Amino acid sequence: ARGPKKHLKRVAAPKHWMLDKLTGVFAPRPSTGPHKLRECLPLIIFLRNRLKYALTGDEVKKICMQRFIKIDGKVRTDITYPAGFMDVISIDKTGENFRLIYDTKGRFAVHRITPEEAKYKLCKVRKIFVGTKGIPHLVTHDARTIRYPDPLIKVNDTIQIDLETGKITDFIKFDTGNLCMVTGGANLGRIGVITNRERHPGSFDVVHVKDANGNSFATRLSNIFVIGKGNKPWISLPRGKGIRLTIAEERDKRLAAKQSSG
Amino acid sequence: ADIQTERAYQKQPTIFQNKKRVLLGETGKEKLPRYYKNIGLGFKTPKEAIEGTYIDKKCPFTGNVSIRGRILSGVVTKMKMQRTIVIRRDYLHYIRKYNRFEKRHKNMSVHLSPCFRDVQIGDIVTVGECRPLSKTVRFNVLKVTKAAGTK
Amino acid sequence: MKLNISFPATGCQKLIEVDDERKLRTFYEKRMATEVAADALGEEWKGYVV
Amino acid sequence: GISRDNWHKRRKTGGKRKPYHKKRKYELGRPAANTKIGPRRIHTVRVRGGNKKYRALRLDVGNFSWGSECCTRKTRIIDVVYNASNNELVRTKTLVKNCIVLIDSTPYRQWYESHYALPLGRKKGAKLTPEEEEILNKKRSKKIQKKYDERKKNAKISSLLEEQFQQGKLLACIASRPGQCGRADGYVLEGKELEFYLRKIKARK
RNA sequence: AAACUGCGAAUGGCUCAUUAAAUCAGUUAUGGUUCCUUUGGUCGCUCGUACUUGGAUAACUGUGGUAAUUCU
RNA sequence: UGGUGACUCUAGAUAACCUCGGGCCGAUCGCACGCCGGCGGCGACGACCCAUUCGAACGUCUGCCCUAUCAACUUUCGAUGGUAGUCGCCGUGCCUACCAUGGUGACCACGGGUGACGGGGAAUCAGGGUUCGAUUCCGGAGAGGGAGCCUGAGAAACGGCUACCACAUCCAAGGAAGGCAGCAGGCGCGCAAAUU
RNA sequence: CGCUACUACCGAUUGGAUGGUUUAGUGAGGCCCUCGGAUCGGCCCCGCCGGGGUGCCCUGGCGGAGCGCUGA
Repeated sequence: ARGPKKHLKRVAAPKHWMLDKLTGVFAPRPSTGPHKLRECLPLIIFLRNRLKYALTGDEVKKICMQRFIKIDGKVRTDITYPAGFMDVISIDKTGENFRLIYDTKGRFAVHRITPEEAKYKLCKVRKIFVGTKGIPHLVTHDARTIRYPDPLIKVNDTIQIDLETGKITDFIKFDTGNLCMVTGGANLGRIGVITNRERHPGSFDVVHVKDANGNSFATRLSNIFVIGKGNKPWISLPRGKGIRLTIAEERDKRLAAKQSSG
Repeated sequence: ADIQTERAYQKQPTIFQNKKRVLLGETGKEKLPRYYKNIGLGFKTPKEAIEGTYIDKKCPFTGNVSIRGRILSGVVTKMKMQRTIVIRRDYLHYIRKYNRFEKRHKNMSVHLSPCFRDVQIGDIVTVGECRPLSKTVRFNVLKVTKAAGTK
Repeated sequence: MKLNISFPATGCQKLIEVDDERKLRTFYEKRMATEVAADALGEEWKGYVV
Repeated sequence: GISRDNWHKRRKTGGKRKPYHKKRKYELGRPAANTKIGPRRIHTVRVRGGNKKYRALRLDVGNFSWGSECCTRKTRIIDVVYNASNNELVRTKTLVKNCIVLIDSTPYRQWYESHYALPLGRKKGAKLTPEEEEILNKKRSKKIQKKYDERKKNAKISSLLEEQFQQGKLLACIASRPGQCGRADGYVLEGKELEFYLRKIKARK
């Protein structure tokens, strides 16, 4: 193909969007933005498929062009805007705020947060570099650049950005005993305490994470996102607290819920 | 030995060898610093690389090549080019219908720096992947282990 | 050969039909943007240069 | 057009590789910038990504550096005397990277004499004209003459560079690619490199 | 409206002729490159008519040529 | 200063250079607005550069059908490597000059065939397997056949251009115009496939 | 060894056709380079009360009938 592609097929779209195989040939190709194509959630998917606020893409367009949706405190009118991990979606007309946080099944949840929690977010620092008269710069997972970071912040750490100002307020080091989410791979959406890190020079480091329920798993270092200091998260967790139940336990819980409900 | 066997001057590009000399600047010795680097992954710089005089811009230790990617091993089978050898990687390929294996091999033209003297046919070489160095060379000899029979 | 003659000082123009080659052996073999006296077209054209 | 692909090349086994697609634009090549010596003529080339390459076609001036003295000056390029790649490049006098050239030593000698009190060269052994003794001797104070004398002791030049300065031209190596960046920059040959290239130039005659 | 300007027209759609380590799949690399756009940062950091500079050219008016064109 | 397993990285210092076809450092636009005149909100647009967002490109490792009634191939005019360069967005025999005589092969090289685009996958199948995959997803290629380009971030683009080869349209013979392997539709081909 | 029919070979001679590959000669058309300079401007300059030398007299657009320089 010559030049960039501009379409995304319905069946070739990311699976975690949970799209049909009969409601059209195309899936909304997310715009270029702070998050990768396969790791984002387009605004049209969130407003139409998730929140049911629209029944068509035209209604999503109307909602977005009335300037009602803020992403990280800034109004976005792009219906294919790539919203991703740790982002904040504010709808002041209905007075709600959501955070984009993975379920244990690896899918972005509809996780409502308080209006005072929507004033900040967490960003994993992807790199730190000194430029142009020795000014340190930091690049996070939102592709946002922060000048003059704390000289203690290193790669793989987490920083709490104030959305109003864009400045760093606090940070969590990447160390054992710290809480972390998994943002990719088979264990995507799981939360647990870092127990170990195997360094593999010239290759991918492997980080071992222990669940709150004693379960253990491993991921690549790029798939780890430090959520809180110690075992206390700095953000509100979804319904499941990052505990991946086996299929049997999920079936048992569903049967208990059926018994209690009908 | 004369390291100037080419139509152009051979030098390490990062070493300034004609800094000004005066009575205080020369006391019985001219001095010539040697550029060498420690490649990663635990490979140690051979002594001849540090204290040698050869000029090789494809040498992993004193040249301009970055070792990144696959780190493979092979057996030296031909040493008949200049600063390049042919090694042979022997493996077994699994045929599933018969549940059996078949011997296969692949030749690899790899760059050998002048820092590895006394390399023989049958020697085992650990090579590291680098950028394309010629039409066929993509690996640089990082380590040499002599074949069993050293006495 | 017709002549599309334009006076720019008043922005006017007119298509003259000249069929007498005697009236035309003053533009021939001359390239574009070459200033030629128009006296060979008629008595009224005396003094004109185009 | 001019193609830099590999599928026209034979396989490393000697096998012949058939073409599976027609030439692509990103595989192109361009005619060489045979940078001759002459009045400055540079053509700008639009390259992939929209960037510009400066295809220099004629040059007579370059930013050459005297490394030992750390003296970089803009200097006229007189000649090209040695080329390690092809001898025909000297015959046609083509500026390329790593070609040995004769440049004009005047700015280097001016800085050389402004950092005064070296051994005598052409300062008083080849030319005795006025209008330059007020930059060689002047009327200096105690501090200024003391500083110049402190320069004097560590102020010497290799005999090869000395006769080059005497002859008015210096041997230099072009360290930039004039056909890409449009500049014939480089450095003055010194040390063992100068001896090497002098011997190579001698062996060509 | 027209026209100048900006952007897209390199996506999509069709087909399987070529193509036998080629393509392709898994894996890995670019510390060997380019990258419109989006997003974030940078954007008085330069010691040397400005309370806004110049020439055109379309659209339009008018005269036309060719049997003929989205010619001019 | 900071970073990597590893820089000839990043940042810093110095001496100079800085492309006629010449690099950025805003002579642009809307809405709401109030003093002797000053100040100023929120935008739109635009421009270097740094950030791999979408990519693309080029490499590593392993894997592909039949054939020996194909056993030696490459090396002239690059074949394998070395040195310097040219070109290129960059690594590179990519292309030159010089040098060395290399490189592949019975573990099947080289050549020939394929009614061969590759894969996800399909049919059948006790366990093994056999056959298929033009075909809606991913990747590649092409737009009658070749070739060469312009513009552009991105094309060697064909619902772009230029030429040649084949075919072919209109003409007042001077000239002009073309490309359905897009959707329909027609002819032809056929055992074989739909609505202008 | 005679009848009859279809394949296949060597094919007497090469009338046969969308054919490919090639030494040598020629070679359209782009691209690049070295030239060329139709033409179009801008400065200096003979100029005209719609022109700072103020007993108004003369920058800037021109009305300012050289090609000398210079740019495209």
